[PDB]
Amino acid sequence: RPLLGCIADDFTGATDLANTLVRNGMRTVQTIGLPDVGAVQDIGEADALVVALKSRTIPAVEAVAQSLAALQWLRAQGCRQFVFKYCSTFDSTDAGNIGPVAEALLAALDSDFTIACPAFPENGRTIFRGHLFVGDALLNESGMEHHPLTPMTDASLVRVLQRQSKNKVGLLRYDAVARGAHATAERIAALRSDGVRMAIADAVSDADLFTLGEACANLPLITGGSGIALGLPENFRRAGLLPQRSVPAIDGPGVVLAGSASRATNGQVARWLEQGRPALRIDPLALARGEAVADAALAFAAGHGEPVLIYATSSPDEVKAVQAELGVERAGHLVEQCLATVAAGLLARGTRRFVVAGGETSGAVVQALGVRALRIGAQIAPGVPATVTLDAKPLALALKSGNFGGPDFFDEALRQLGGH
Ligand SMILES: Nc1ncnc2c1ncn2[C@@H]1O[C@H](COP(=O)(O)OP(=O)(O)O)[C@@H](O)[C@H]1O
Repeated sequence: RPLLGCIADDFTGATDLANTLVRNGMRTVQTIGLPDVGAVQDIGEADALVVALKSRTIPAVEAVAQSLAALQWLRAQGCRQFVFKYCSTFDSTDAGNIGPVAEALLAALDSDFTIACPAFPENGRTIFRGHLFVGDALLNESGMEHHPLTPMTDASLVRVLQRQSKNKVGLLRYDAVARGAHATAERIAALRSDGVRMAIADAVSDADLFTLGEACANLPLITGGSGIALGLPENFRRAGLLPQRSVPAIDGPGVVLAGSASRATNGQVARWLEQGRPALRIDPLALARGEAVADAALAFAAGHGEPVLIYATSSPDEVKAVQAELGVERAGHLVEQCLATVAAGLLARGTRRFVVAGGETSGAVVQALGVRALRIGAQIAPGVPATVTLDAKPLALALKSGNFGGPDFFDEALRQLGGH
């Protein structure tokens, strides 16, 4: 039976986590929400299950409800330990949802403690004295202070998490972690005795992540980004529970759908345009006026024999202007809906390869495509695997978290997903 059950707050994050688990020796299946029985095939044969939710920015009560339903489903499949997966940049607001979901999951597991560790050195995220760094910049000087939905203006994760948590948030500091697994486990026992119910965990290296994983072998719930999962397969191997343990190219029409406003995604769009590749920009203000923007994007894609880029990707100043006119949630949802409609339309027209930039964007698109589950293929860039659906004629998807990938990612992804 499956050993590890994971709940991810966005669809790109689900693939990121599953990639890390597969690469470290756990057969993993990603489900899009909860599958009907037995709509997903060789699922009781997985070592790990990753449930993808679109719950990062919905109301906290709904995020909790969806997360509790996923937890029960995972328990019923036989899972022994659980991971709550959120963004390595801690994407949230004072209203949630990292705090409300983690605390709800702890209560439902009857556990009095977990860690919260979004560190991801491979993608430049480290944590020191509870403060999150992106490269050598604090979170709030990294570009995340300009995220369209969850601007992060405070790098102190203890303070940030405490604001969205009812119970005591503490710190598992780098100097304990540096001393190895036994010392870390001892410090966790001390934090619990101190009344800490959730601790931000420092991690300045992949070595620290493996130390944390081993120290937390005995916790029902672990929370963080994909990095905190690095060492979990080794725990099960050591315990004698898991033995020591691809995907085909899919040819056909492709498309790139970009709803992230990140610097990385801006750079990826600019590169596409630099190379003279066909692209159409989505104006949120046209969507709000009810102009036929999705139809135009479909027509644009249909007239091209090569993949096109449909993008709303814009500068922070441009996003701010749109939001002042329409509202943050309304603008964000119009764009998501548009890209999702374009994806559904393209699916009907035979498109088989989809590269999607943005977490929420991927949630919208993949739900509109009707995907029930994904098989995890090879890593394209840190945090971003190629994936395929389980249909007789599969779809190939690359769901790129907004901050991930190099400048050339769109082309790299299209090529790894398959041929023309
Ligand atoms: N030009 C724009 N104006 C307003 N909102 C936008 C614009 N472009 C993108 N957005 C919205 O910003 C949000 C980006 O979130 P997401 O897709 O999760 O990206 P990321 O992975 O970078 O966090 C989406 O709701 C998207 O629709």
